[PDB]
Formats: sequence, structure tokens, C-alpha cells
Amino acid sequence: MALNFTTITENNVIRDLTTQVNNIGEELTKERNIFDITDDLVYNFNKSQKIKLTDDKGLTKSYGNITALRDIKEPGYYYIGARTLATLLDRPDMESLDVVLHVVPLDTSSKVVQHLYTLSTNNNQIKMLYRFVSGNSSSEWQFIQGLPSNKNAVISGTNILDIASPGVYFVMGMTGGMPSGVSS
Amino acid sequence: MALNFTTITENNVIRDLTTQVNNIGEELTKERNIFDITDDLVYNFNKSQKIKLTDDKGLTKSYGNITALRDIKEPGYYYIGARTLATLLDRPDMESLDVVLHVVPLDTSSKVVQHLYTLSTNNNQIKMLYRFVSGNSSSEWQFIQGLPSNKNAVISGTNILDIASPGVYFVMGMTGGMPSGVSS
Amino acid sequence: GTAENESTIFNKSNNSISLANSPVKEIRRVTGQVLIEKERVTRGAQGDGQDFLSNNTAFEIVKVWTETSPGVTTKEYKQGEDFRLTDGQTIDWSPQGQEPSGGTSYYVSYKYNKRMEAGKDYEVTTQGEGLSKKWYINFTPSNGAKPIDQTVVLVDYTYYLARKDSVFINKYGDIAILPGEP
Repeated sequence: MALNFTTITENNVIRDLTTQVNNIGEELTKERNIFDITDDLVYNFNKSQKIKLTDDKGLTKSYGNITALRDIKEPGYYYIGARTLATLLDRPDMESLDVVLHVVPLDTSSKVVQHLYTLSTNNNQIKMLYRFVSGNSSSEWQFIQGLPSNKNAVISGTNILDIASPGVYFVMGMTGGMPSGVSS
Repeated sequence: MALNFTTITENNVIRDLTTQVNNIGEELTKERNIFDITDDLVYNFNKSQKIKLTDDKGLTKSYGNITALRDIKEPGYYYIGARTLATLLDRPDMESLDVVLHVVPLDTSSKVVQHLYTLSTNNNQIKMLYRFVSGNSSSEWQFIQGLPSNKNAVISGTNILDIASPGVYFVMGMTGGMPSGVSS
Repeated sequence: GTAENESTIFNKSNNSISLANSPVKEIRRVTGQVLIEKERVTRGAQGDGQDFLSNNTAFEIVKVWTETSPGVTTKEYKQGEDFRLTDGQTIDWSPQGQEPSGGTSYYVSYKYNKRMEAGKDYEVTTQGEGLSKKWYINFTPSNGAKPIDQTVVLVDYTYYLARKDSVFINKYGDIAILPGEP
């Protein structure tokens, strides 16, 4: 859309002024004029998703200063770095890693379901966790045990007595704590 | 919104030209005029979700030519038919079924978390999987085990030694491989 | 001119296949039979079910088997009974015979026609000059999927036509030239 207008000079007569007023009136009153298109934008915008679940680039949303993961109650996806996660009062009982937090909305802004995922290509470090949050209260983090390629994980290069996560593992090449003569 | 205008001609007196310029000036300066409503649209659109997570109907997003599931790095939900999933270099260790891929965004467009879900009414074929992806590298697919209706899954009509997915099952009516006298 | 389904037998001793038409403008397609050996397939949980090959243009299954050491065949499954090729996409265990246990891994060997990619499966080069100039599809890239030895490769491509014209002189002495058909 655009108005075609010429500035009226000292040489111009009332016919030229009439032509510019007609150009204005026509551009404002034609079929699918500016008024119709803005009324269509208001109607279509009201159907759209009015709050962010990602940033404007399709990356994770930014968060302000926080004391705990339960302080992030807006819905969407949030990246959190290992050094930050290590300081949060309600962090899961695990090794400090970079994570993504997914926040699922509820009936009120004071309650959420949170999912947490660790950002490692190492099959021993990749973890899924979830919890329910209500105000300052929550469940504990529910750790979900994955099977890499649909198989039990392998543990090696450590003392068998230093393993502290429940579940079923294949153990081999252990540095100590094994029964007499048991290599794997 | 709409302007009331009548085309002026060289036969119209200056009063008529005045009248139409007033009609234009009033419609353009009234309460909630076209300028105000367009400034409200720009303000509210900036708060909105500017990138697609579904298509415009609320179905899954499309994807281009891919060699591998790791080639899908844009956030959102993608249906992948059994025939396409079969052809991918990094498909999970399972039968070909229709699936949905959910892609979770991170701090950068080169890294994602991927979830995969199989589309079957058979309780032995419904599966949930996830992995981390960074450039061309990834974890393995982490298989998640669901208890159908909070019970152990029941296996029958196969040799017990042909069972190969980890976990706890009730076994009955097996075609072979059982201990002596053990029917279930 | 357009040349289409242009057929040459591929030789493992000489990867380079000549295009018949000398004055090539451009190539439209190259395709040939490729064998995949020892593709690891994982058996789906549904008994008598299907299992999906990494390529959808497969047409022949060479072998289906399991191994306890590299190259020692523990069981070979007998096509027709046991399993069949369904839709050129899947090994189908609906025949009444034996199948691997669910969730186990087994090997498939099969043939499929590949749409070969320029700069990835093959490169294009020339040798001579004039009418003795020739175009070649070389299959030089080592990671490129080469055709099966002693099988048909098809090429589709376009080439410049010649023309032959007759020179005449009329009784007024005007030289006239009539154009031939390209």
C-alpha cells in the first residue's frame, strides 16, 4: 500500500488541490484499503500465540536472576549452564552439567510441571528428570532411567563401591572393591 | 474502520472540498483511529511467539531432504512415516513404525535434544526414546520403558532366549529355551 | 538432443564409463545397482512382523543371517518360507517358517538402484578435443556408492546437434543456402 501525493505549489490552481484530495480519498477508500487490512490484522492476531515459548530466533528463552529452578514459572524452554545449576538450592542430586529446563503451564502461574535434560553426548551423563512445583514447594526430582540403544549401560575405570545410582549395569575393569577373582 | 468520501470535481465549490478534507481529517484523528490501532498491533506482536512450533493448522511441521534424524534441528513437532524413518542413518534399534519427533531448542541452533515416540496401539510396540545432538555427533537413543497400565509386560509365543530388550517380564506359553518343567 | 536410459556395463577394473554423444551440454541423471553387505537390522517386537531397510528402492535380498564370529554363519534364513521382500522396503516374517527372536540383531544383504550424485558418487571429466572429445562418468570418489561389477548403469543427458546445409546458385548468380534439419 502507498499514497501517490504531490505537494501543491504557488503555481497550482483549485483543480490540482482537488486532484490531491481525490488521490488521498481513493487510497483510503479502495477495496482492501488500510482500514480493512488493519482490522484483519487485529482479528488474526487475537487467534495467534500471544506469549513466548522460545526466543524470537527459535532458541531457549532468557531468565532473570534466580535462587532455585522453581523460580522459573513462565512456560517454554530455558538453557542453564553447569556453573549456575551448581548454585541453585533445588538442583537435582547429580554431577553439574549444562541442562535445558522445559516448563509446562497449569491452571495458575504459581504452579508448574518442570522437565530437566542434561546436554552431553556421553551415554552415562545424558539424563531426563521431572517434577511438580506449587509455589515454593515441589516433589523431588524424578530421575528417568534410559537404556542406551535399548541395552544396560557399561561401567568401568572406577571402584564398584563408588557407584551410587540405582539400576542394572554391566561392570568390567573395576579399580577395586570387587569379590575375589571376579573381573566383570 | 472506514472513510466516508465523495469525489470532488472542477464544478464543486470550495465548501465541498473543505467538507471532504474535514471527513478525511476526522476519520484519521478520531478515538482509536488507524494509527493508534496499528501502534497497538506492533506493541502486542513484539510480545508474541514469532517462530513456528506447529504448522498454521496445529499439525506437525514439515522437513526437507534429510539423511539422518540429526539433520532436523529446528524446534517443534515432526511426523515421520515408517518408510522415511527406515531410510535414516541414525534410526533407533527397532521395527519401522510411524513416529513423531519432538525437537527441543538450546543455547545455539547447532545443538538440540530430540524425543521420538512410536505410533502403535500394540503395547509391545509403543515406545518413547530421547537423545542429545551436537552438530553431526549425538548420544545413542535412550529407550524409556513404560509399564502398560502399571503392570509388568507379558511375553508369549516365542523362545525365551529370543527375548533381547532388558527389563522385567512375565513369561508364559514359550516355544522353547525354558528350564526343565518350568511352564511360566 | 536428449539421451535417456543410456546403458553401459560397469567394470570394477575400469570405473570410467563413456557417454556415447561427444558434445555434451549437461547431464540430467546417473543411476545403477548397489549392493549393501552386512547391514545390521534389529528385529521388531511384533511376531511375524516387518523390519525396514535403510533404502526404499531394494529389489533383491541376497542373504539373511546371524553370526557368532566374523564370517561364520550360525543360521541362514530361507527366503519364500521364513521371510520375503515386501514393497522393496521391508523384510517380512509373515511366511510360516522361522524368524529371529524379537529385539535381536541380524544381518541383511541386498541390492538396490541408487540415484547417483554428482561430486559425491561420481565426477564428470573429458579427454580429447574435436569429434574425438569424450565425456566420462568416473565413479572416482572412494566413499561414493559404486555400481555392482558387470551390471547396467543408466545415464540421462543432453548434447549439441550438428546441421548440414546445401549451397545453391540460381540463374541470376545469387548464391542461396538452404538450412538442413538439426
